[PDB]
Amino acid sequence: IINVKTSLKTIIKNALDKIQ
Repeated sequence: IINVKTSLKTIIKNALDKIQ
């Protein structure tokens, strides 16, 4: 199992954090 999906959401979070 590869939890890559959540790591991709981490990119979304890191991306959002730049705005917020």
